[PDB]
Amino acid sequence: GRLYSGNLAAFKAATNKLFQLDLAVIYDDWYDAYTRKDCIRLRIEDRSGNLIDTSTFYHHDEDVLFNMCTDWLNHMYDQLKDWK
Amino acid sequence: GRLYSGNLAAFKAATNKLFQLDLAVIYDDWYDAYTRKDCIRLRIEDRSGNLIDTSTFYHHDEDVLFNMCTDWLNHMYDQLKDWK
Amino acid sequence: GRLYSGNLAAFKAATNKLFQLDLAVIYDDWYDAYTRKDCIRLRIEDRSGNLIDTSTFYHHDEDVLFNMCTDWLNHMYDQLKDWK
Amino acid sequence: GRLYSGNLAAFKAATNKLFQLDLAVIYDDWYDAYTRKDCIRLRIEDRSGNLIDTSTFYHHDEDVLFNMCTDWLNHMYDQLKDWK
Amino acid sequence: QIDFRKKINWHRRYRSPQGVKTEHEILRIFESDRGRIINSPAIRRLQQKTQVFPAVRTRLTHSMEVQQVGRYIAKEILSRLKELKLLEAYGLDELTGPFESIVEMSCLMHDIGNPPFGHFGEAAINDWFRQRLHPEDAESQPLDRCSVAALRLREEPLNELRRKIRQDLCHFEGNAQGIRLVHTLMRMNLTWAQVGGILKYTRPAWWRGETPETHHYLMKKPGYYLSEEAYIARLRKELNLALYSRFPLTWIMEAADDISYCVADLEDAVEKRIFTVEQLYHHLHEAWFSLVVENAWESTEDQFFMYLRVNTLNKLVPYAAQRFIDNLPAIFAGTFNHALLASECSDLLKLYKNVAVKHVFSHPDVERLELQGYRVISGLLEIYRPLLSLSLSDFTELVEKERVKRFPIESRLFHKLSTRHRLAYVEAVSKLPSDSPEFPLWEYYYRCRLLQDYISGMTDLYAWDEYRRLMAVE
Amino acid sequence: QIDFRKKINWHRRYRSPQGVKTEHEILRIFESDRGRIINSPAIRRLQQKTQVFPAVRTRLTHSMEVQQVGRYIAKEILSRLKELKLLEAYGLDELTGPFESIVEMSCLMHDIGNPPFGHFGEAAINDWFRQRLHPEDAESQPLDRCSVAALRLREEPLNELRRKIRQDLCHFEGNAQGIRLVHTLMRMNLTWAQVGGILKYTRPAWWRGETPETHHYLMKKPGYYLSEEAYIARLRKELNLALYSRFPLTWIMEAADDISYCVADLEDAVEKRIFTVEQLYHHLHEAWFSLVVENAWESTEDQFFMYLRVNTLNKLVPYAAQRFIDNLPAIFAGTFNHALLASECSDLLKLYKNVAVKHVFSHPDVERLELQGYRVISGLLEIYRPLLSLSLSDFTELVEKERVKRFPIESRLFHKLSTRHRLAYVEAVSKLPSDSPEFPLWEYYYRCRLLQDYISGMTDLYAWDEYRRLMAVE
Ligand SMILES: Nc1nc2c(ncn2[C@H]2C[C@H](O)[C@@H](COP(=O)(O)OP(=O)(O)OP(=O)(O)O)O2)c(=O)[nH]1
Ligand SMILES: Nc1nc2c(ncn2[C@H]2C[C@H](O)[C@@H](COP(=O)(O)OP(=O)(O)OP(=O)(O)O)O2)c(=O)[nH]1
Ligand SMILES: Nc1nc2c(ncn2[C@H]2C[C@H](O)[C@@H](COP(=O)(O)OP(=O)(O)OP(=O)(O)O)O2)c(=O)[nH]1
Ligand SMILES: Nc1nc2c(ncn2[C@H]2C[C@H](O)[C@@H](COP(=O)(O)OP(=O)(O)OP(=O)(O)O)O2)c(=O)[nH]1
Ligand SMILES: [Mg+2]
Ligand SMILES: [Mg+2]
Repeated sequence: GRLYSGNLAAFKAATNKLFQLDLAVIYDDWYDAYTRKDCIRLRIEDRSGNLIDTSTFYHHDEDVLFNMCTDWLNHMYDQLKDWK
Repeated sequence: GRLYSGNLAAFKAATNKLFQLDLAVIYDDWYDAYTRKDCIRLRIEDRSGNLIDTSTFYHHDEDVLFNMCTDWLNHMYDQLKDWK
Repeated sequence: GRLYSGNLAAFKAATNKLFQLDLAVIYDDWYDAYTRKDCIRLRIEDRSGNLIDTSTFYHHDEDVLFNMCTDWLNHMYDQLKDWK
Repeated sequence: GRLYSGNLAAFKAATNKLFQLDLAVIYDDWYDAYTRKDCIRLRIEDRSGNLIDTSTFYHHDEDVLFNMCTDWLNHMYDQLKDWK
Repeated sequence: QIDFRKKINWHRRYRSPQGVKTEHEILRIFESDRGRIINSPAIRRLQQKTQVFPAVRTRLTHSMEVQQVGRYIAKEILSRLKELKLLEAYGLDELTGPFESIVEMSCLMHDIGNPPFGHFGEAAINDWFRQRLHPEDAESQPLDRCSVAALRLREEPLNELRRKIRQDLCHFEGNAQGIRLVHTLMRMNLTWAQVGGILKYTRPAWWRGETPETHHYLMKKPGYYLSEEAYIARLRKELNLALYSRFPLTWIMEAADDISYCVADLEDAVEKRIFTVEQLYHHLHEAWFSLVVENAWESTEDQFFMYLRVNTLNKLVPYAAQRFIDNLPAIFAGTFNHALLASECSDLLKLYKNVAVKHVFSHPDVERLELQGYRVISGLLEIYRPLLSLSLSDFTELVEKERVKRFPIESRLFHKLSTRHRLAYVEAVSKLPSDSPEFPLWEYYYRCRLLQDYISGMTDLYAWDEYRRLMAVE
Repeated sequence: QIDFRKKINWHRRYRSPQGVKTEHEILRIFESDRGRIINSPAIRRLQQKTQVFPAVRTRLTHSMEVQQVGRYIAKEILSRLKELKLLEAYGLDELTGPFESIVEMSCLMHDIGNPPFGHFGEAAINDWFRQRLHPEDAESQPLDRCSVAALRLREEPLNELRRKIRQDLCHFEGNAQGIRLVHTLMRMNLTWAQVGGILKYTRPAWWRGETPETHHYLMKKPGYYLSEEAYIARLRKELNLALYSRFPLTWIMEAADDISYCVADLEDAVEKRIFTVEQLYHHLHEAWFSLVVENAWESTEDQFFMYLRVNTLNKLVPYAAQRFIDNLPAIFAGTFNHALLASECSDLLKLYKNVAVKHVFSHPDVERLELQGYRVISGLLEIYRPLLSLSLSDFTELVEKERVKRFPIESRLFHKLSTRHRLAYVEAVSKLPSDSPEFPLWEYYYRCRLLQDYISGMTDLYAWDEYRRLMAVE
């Protein structure tokens, strides 16, 4: 019922990989009212404090939720390395 | 605030001394309603179950109460060895 | 598969009971050749070394064997207290 | 009767010294049939797998045997640094 | 006429289900019994009790193997009756399911009453009491070394109860303690058929004299205590048993225990650096032998026993099934006077038993732990001696008020007894007539039982630690 | 068309039985599997592993409760199909017996691969390796922080194997280790159907990237290692499974584990002087609730959980059976993407989980033993570091001669590894082509696996003692 270590390692690796390109990621988590699922909001910003993108993910299983967070972070990373 | 060992030893010695003369002693203790003091009732009976005497003592200090019980037991013992 | 303590206690009690009447009991045990059962021989003698009686019991279970030994010893005891 | 640590250290140092010049050393040890002495064979080869030299040493004492191995390795090293 | 519907009783003692049921409801009733037994503290406690050596087997793992052997035997017996079309004449047509469950659960809880340290813990309880009551002096006309004034012989009607109480307290047995544990203390409220499967012997613990010749095997050890003379009468009335008779399925649980007796010990020794397989091979060969043990030789230790067990099972289980089927009327009547296992199959077991006795049960480490346990139990029985010297009024006041200024030491010893034991004592005492001359005798008997239950309800480690702590050593 | 005869396979891998069999022979085949599993050292070792608290439950007793829950669920499902006359169309007419046995044995050995200290022992193995190989640097074109010369990226065909080996070694999982334990090391030689019931997840441990949207639940954790890519293909061929699919019966074992998750912990806490029933009553009430928990209130601790468990079972098991029956085609295809347990029955479990998280899993004693185990495993992984720094020729000479005068320290570290692990390594290496450029890579992979197997095959106490002994403290 807990979160497997590999998923957490992948999440941290993605955050470091896209932070070493002069970006920043802010994280928040909470519990939904009636949807009965955990909620994670991520925001990717720059050094100057400007907000570049936001996303929100809903799921009642920790592993699936963190996998979605990691692959979304990877998609943002490679679409910001497509240009600039 | 507790009861000193010597008083308890004297009580037990008196009970054994007057029990070795073919008697028996029954004991009961309780707390008073509004007099704010502990209550001890003693009854001296014979082997045949006949009740010979009763007494009741009231006091809010354990040592004084047990001293009164012991000296009453000694008085009963020597007044039953005055005759019979 | 072992021998219960109560049976051993009964055996020892019987031996002491009938030894305190100026008798003696000698014991020997072995294993049978083909009958596949343990063998116990008891001999009851007197102080003067004269042999009074002998008996032999065969069984493959320890508890039953010791019960037979004990009840035989009791029978000998009370038939020697029938007279003399 | 054992092998002293200094001789082993010298052997390892010689192997590393002549391996850091793009060479390689292969080792094998056994016991002789009737000569009653230990046997050590060394082969010095290159990176490309070509065999450059071989040698074999016989002795019944470990320390002398390893000293001979070490000084032979040093001779090969400095005669391969004489040219090329 | 054999009919198993009159033996498999699914009623209970409290809040018993009544009416007419179907197969599904009976199966549901019998599954709840498994649910209760498996999640009980008594079964959990078995993982801290030593079998032989203090990846070695505890009492829980050994019971988990006896359970498998018994289940396999039961299934073989049931299969052999379908090939003869006798499952409809014998009434087992709609009761096959509970047949295995009763046997399996009886196999599991066949060792819940044994005291700490085993056989040497049972003697210590017996010896210590024999010097307090001296039953041997109550077998004839009144003479006396009894240390209790209310039990010395002086009044025949009271004399009979005196001698019964004096004899019963010196016969402690694990099998007799299991019934008390499952009925009075734990209060599991199991079905009659499940309780009947853990009653192995039928001799009352107060019995004095010679046993009848027709039951000299079923009477070799005590079966139940004097506090259950009313509970066993109802059990015999429910399960249709005569006096001094045994339940049928109990014969299977007895056989499964005998097969798994000395095969695991050898594996424990071989993995405790004692001897090697080669040595073991040599010991067995020089022991006698068929084609049961040779074929298992050809890692190595992990796959030698792993085939020797299968070889011995495939040749021993069918013999047990055949013996059960052949002697069916006598077993069903409950008067069969033998065990299922004078044949070649009985020699192979004696082989293992002899090897284990000669080379395993004589190691110095096993024998020392048998002298230490004797000492520990004897010492623990002597610390609580003050509780057995009080008077009836004093003990009553102590159990009622629970804060006594006259007994500073005894009031603290009494508070270390477990709660359930004290409730058992209170409930047992509250059912006796106060205006009766036999009240002190029963009160003393129940006090001694309470002490015995507390001593025997421990583990080998907790008792050892308490013994060191109460003697101001640790 | 659903047909369970094509799923219940009774063949083996070595010396498999061939031909046509009957019901009795199939039952005999499946009983031997139980006999092998129950008398195995891996199951025995479970009685020295801590569940939560170091009469508290070990891993063996918790598995013995999961087994009962799974058996009850299986019997309920089988009963519900007879009331609809579907046991002949679905092929389960003559296979009811093995249906329960497979589920029960899968429930028993669902925790044999977990390392010592649990979840905090699994991270320590993963972190220590991540600093040695750095898989994150092998996800793109060759750049490198790898500490092994034979695994750094430089040659695409070798690069793919390099990145696969580097990714696999940093994903250690207990479920993936169970298959390796039952197949390669222990060599139990079980039937295909029994092995298929312990394969819970289907993600290869070398998988990099994003999972398909149709399997995002069955891919959430690694399922098997790279050393079993040949054994799982044959398993899928025997049991008729597509790529990335699950065995049907595995859904039941997963549900039984979820029901028995946080009910036992609460009882352990209540018997470890943490809180009282009254407090527990209050915590639960303020938690939310039906008529499941209230009715159990009316000793006391021994008979509150004893009815709360029954209440929760009688309302949760039928829901699981109905969910299994309703979604039968998708489960049989192996592509169902949910678990059997958004309903009112799922809230009651979350209640217990929240209470346990808030009041039990935060006690100071539980958290310290999680910091100590991390330290111990990390320390033990560093003592055996010298074995991972040798060359291929040096390690080959060491494993062959077993008495080397050039490596006095490493030759003594190698002799402490268990024998079966060394035979596993020798057998794995002896099947590779020596004249191939990929030999060193596979040799290093198998050496790392050997070290991981040795570390994860211990108990919490043996590892702790060895850690203190090898550091010259004790
Ligand atoms: N010490 C501790 N134990 C926990 C915690 N959360 C859960 N547990 C316990 C309760 C469970 O019975 C036990 C095993 O469950 P886990 O959450 O570790 O996962 P499990 O192996 O059941 O999941 P799986 O199917 O393998 O993904 O761990 C926690 O935060 N701390
Ligand atoms: N362990 C324990 N300590 C107690 C108990 N009752 C009282 N105390 C503690 C509280 C007091 O601070 C401390 C000393 O008081 P005592 O009642 O022993 O008598 P104290 O010496 O004050 O009386 P004194 O003026 O000498 O007659 O004993 C008890 O039952 N057990
Ligand atoms: N330490 C030790 N253990 C023994 C000895 N003889 C047998 N055992 C072990 C092997 C058995 O698995 C275990 C229990 O068997 P017992 O002979 O104590 O009797 P058991 O309770 O099975 O018999 P029962 O049906 O109750 O009369 O004791 C011995 O001399 N010493
Ligand atoms: N623990 C251990 N002791 C060994 C070993 N080989 C020999 N010994 C013991 C047996 C000898 O009585 C003792 C001392 O002999 P050594 O081989 O250490 O050399 P020793 O000092 O006699 O030689 P030396 O004349 O000084 O070169 O060491 C070994 O491999 N391990
Ligand atoms: Mg047994
Ligand atoms: Mg589990």
